[PDB]
Amino acid sequence: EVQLLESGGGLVQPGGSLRLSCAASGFTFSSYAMSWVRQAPGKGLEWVSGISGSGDRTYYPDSVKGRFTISRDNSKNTLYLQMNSLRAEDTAVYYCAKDWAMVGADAFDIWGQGTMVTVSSASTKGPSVFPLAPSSGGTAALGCLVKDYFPEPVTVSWNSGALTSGVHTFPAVLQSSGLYSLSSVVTVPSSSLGTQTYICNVNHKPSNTKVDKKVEPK
Amino acid sequence: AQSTIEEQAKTFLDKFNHEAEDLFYQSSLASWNYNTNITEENVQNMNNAGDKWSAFLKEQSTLAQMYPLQEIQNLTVKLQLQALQQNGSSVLSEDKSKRLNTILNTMSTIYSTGKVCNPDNPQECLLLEPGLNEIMANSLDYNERLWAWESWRSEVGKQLRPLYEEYVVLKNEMARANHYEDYGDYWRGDYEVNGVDGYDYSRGQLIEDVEHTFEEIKPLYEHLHAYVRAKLMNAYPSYISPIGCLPAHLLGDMWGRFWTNLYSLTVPFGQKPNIDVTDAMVDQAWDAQRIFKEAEKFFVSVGLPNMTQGFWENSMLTDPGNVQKAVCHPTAWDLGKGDFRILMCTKVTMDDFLTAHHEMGHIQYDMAYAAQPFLLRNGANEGFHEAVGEIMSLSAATPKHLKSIGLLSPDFQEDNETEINFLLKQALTIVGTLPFTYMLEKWRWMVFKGEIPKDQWMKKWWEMKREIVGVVEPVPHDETYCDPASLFHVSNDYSFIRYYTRTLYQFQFQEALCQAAKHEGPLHKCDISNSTEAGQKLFNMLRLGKSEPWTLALENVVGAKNMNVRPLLNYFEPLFTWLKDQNKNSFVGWSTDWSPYA
Amino acid sequence: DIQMTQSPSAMSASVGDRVTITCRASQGISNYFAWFQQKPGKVPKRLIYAASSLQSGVPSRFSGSGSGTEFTLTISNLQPEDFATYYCLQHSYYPYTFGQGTKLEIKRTVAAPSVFIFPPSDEQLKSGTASVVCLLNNFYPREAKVQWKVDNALQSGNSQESVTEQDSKDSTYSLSSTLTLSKADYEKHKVYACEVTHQGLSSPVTKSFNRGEC
Ligand SMILES: *[C@@H]1O[C@H](CO[C@@H]2O[C@@H](C)[C@@H](O)[C@@H](O)[C@@H]2O)[C@@H](O[C@@H]2O[C@H](CO)[C@@H](O)[C@H](O)[C@H]2NC(C)=O)[C@H](O)[C@H]1NC(C)=O
Ligand SMILES: *[C@@H]1O[C@H](CO[C@@H]2O[C@@H](C)[C@@H](O)[C@@H](O)[C@@H]2O)[C@@H](O[C@@H]2O[C@H](CO)[C@@H](O)[C@H](O)[C@H]2NC(C)=O)[C@H](O)[C@H]1NC(C)=O
Ligand SMILES: *[C@@H]1O[C@H](CO)[C@@H](O[C@@H]2O[C@H](CO)[C@@H](O)[C@H](O)[C@H]2NC(C)=O)[C@H](O)[C@H]1NC(C)=O
Ligand SMILES: *[C@@H]1O[C@H](CO)[C@@H](O)[C@H](O)[C@H]1NC(C)=O
Ligand SMILES: *[C@@H]1O[C@H](CO)[C@@H](O)[C@H](O)[C@H]1NC(C)=O
Ligand SMILES: *[C@@H]1O[C@H](CO)[C@@H](O)[C@H](O)[C@H]1NC(C)=O
Repeated sequence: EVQLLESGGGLVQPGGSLRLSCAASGFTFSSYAMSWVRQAPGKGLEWVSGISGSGDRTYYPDSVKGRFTISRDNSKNTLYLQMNSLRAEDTAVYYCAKDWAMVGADAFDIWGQGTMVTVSSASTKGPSVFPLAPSSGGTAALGCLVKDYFPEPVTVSWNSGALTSGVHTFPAVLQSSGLYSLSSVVTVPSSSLGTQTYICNVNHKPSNTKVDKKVEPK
Repeated sequence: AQSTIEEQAKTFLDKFNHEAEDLFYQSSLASWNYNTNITEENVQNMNNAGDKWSAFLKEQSTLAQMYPLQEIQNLTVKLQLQALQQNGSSVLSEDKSKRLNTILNTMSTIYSTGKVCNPDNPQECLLLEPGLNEIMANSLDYNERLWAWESWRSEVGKQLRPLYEEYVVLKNEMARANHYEDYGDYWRGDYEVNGVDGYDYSRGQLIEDVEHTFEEIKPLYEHLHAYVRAKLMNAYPSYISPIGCLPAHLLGDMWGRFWTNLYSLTVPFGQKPNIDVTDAMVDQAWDAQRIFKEAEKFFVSVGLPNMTQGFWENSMLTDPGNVQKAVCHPTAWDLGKGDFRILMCTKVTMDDFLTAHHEMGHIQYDMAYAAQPFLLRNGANEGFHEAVGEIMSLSAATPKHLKSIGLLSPDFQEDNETEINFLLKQALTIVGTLPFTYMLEKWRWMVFKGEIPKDQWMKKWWEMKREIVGVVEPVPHDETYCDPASLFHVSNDYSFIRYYTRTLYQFQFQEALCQAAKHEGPLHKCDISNSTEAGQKLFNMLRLGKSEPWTLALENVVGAKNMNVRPLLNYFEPLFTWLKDQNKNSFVGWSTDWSPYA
Repeated sequence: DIQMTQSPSAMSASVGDRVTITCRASQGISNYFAWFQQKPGKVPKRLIYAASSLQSGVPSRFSGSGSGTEFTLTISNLQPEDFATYYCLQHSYYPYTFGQGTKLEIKRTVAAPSVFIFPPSDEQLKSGTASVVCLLNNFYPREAKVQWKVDNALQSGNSQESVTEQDSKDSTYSLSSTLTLSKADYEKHKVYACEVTHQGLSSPVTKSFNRGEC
């Protein structure tokens, strides 16, 4: 079976460099053209670059011409993408996909899982947990604000995961300062306020931040 | 950028070239081992390799047919794809294709084995070679020549007629099935250029040009014909009318393709000594080594490369003797992988000197386009190789070169009569063949086009003989005969117009290279030796192979997109004026109605 | 450069409806076409590869048609696991280009949002920032207009919103708008209000408060 795999994703400074690797296995690598396809966060897809079979002719699109360089070593069954002079607009997930062979019209059909390439001048910053207190129609809402953190991901749970009804964890947004800001809320019956315990659990693996904040009625 | 079809075709062509190089090298090596040492093991190995190569080629053709030509924008890949996609015979059904191969082999066999026996002595029987050729070349007896001519024709052509009828019908079916008008259109397709703006060339433009140029050639041939007619009247008194055509069996060979063997009977000034330098070569103890060394020195003197050490190490330049029998027909072998040899059983004669120059010109042509991809390693068209060899031999034959090399005495006086002798001997060969070639191909084209019904094939053949060539049959022939098929090229499915086109090309090239060499005197005395400019100008065309259109390649050297007759006429101008003076009191032309029978 | 204009951009349909997505090429692209499905957070999976050839392991309800310049993807009868985003891709001439994508959403009955307001915590004020959040809970359709009004002065450029994915149970949206200010600007003003207008409301609903009062 064919199981394309990718690696090389990390954090780099603007203007920095990075070399992506895509390891191919399960087929005669030397007889298939390979391609790179990216996905900007919440946008569509684009064709980053493309190579021919015997690693000769390499094609490029007007957007990333002259900055990126595709290459392959048919010995190690490895495909590479060398990217220099990165800019904030290059932030995307990158996939390596199989392409045409030599006769048929078959195309992209096996893709890897992707790797996340973030380009930002921020370094690492741990968040801050601000309580949202209730003062509303049979049910009441309450939540916790995770502010000023970088990078992804953060996992938010409520009461160790024992409370799931009415939970709504919003997608993060990137504020001007180059930091991420996310919000999580939960709705609960107004008869449970002083009775039930509501725990905001925040875990941020990249910054190793574990915070348990107690939300109480006022 | 480009499409996704192109890139796929590019990868396919890389794979095909790399797979095919080795198979072609093995097949060529096998055929060389056969042709220099005839044994059964070698012929079996040869046929095995040839069948393997043909199977590989058909497999790659059927595979390559799946790439749609219309989407290719790169001219080189387009040419290679077209060359590979040629269906050929495959568009025929199986049974008729087998029958076609059967009839081809039957015609070839019956031609190569036919014998005619002398009725006066029924135990003596002769085949065409060497008997009939020796008789038709040396006999001065009218009745004997007529007997040979009529026996050969009335024997072999009667057998050949129906086989040729079925050959015509099957070949026309095949050609029409492959989206052509007829087989003649297929043959003319070799000259077609389609896609380059300003250099295109249709298949009918060839007919137009050939007729337009024969029109300009006509007067010189008319005067030569009148002169030869007078000399033959002097040779066979009371047998030839002073106003009629020449009897077909008195022309010097079996068909009249060359009037070369009439030189002994038509020499203008037999009092002058002939420039035969054979005795000088023999007295200096020259051998084949020295001959080929001199040819190599000639080719290097104009800026072309040496021969490879492999050539000198692997070629067979002498007869291996009685123990080992070989084929002695001079051939230039392009084995591939940079291996080049020449097979020729050279004798110590001036003719073999000239043919060594010719064959080494062939080899230089082959060497010059070696860096091209496989399917592009070929002449621009079918006439270029012979034109190059022939211009080499022309340059080598000039008396200036013979004097400078030291085989002719420095005090050899060049009168105005040796030049007329040389020009007449050249004309008997070079211009005598053009009406024959043009008429033969015109007849073939008309037969394939269906303009001549089967019930008047020979009628139109001899009508065209009379009208164009000025030659009349000695005895009448009905529709049972098939005299055109009694020639090798007709019964063996070879095109013939290549010789006309090459005859014009060779003098175009000679004019270009002598103008480049700053020559001043009459053109026939031009020797391009020691002219690096001419060498470079010729190499610039040699290097193209079949990558670029032939029109551009011809323009690169001569500056013209089409064939031209004025170079030939300028070559023969002195002889032309001499004939015009010599024919002042002779009739020029011929009546088409007089016949040697009534 | 071949330019692909996909229509429509969005689309909602019920189970069983016949859905047709179009992808148009500005020039001819022969038979090199392909349609890809993408669920959220997953990898694109190929459905059709020669403008009309189904991929092995893909149910027969998916079908592709067209050629030349106009192409059409068609789903015979929708299914729960068919709610996703569909991309067309041409790979004939270099370079290659995708479509803008088409999101196929669930169709439900109109629902009005529950509005809540949360003032800034005092601790956050000690931290140096203040955020007032107005939440729109469980509404449909997605078209909604949120306006912030501070002391009857219309505010612009100091709020951000984000909307959830189609809810798995009721196919309803939830929106949050968070405005961030400095302590200085926070103490410069009194009334903070979030006014929501939605299809499910007959008249705009305004919820407001006055700074430092109960
Ligand atoms: C046409 O394409 C060739 C490349 O294709 C190669 O030759 C083909 C005939 C076929 O054999 C393919 O499979 C081969 O791969 C172009 O030639 C290349 O040009 C580039 C740019 O100068 C150069 O880097 C390469 O060396 C060339 N290729 C080789 C084999 O040397 C050629 O330019 C194309 N035609 C035109 C008009 O651009
Ligand atoms: C050359 O031949 C091909 C294919 O011919 C068929 O396959 C051969 C091996 C032999 O068996 C023939 O008798 C067969 O008929 C022609 O390609 C066909 O073109 C037509 C119209 O363009 C199309 O409808 C067919 O499907 C094609 N066949 C295939 C197999 O693709 C081609 O037109 C012929 N002429 C050329 C190339 O000039
Ligand atoms: C090309 O030029 C060379 C000049 O070196 C010619 O070689 C000389 O030819 C004369 C002719 O008799 C000899 O006497 C000299 O001894 C030669 N010199 C050398 C170094 O070989 C050469 O002959 C010219 N080419 C032709 C075809 O004549
Ligand atoms: C020719 O072939 C014969 C028979 O195999 C062999 O004995 C002989 O050596 C060959 N001659 C040459 C010159 O190879
Ligand atoms: C070509 O061969 C001649 C023959 O002697 C030799 O002198 C010369 O050096 C050779 N030139 C090259 C380039 O090999
Ligand atoms: C050669 O010259 C002689 C004397 O000058 C002249 O009589 C003769 O006609 C010339 N021959 C030719 C063929 O012109």
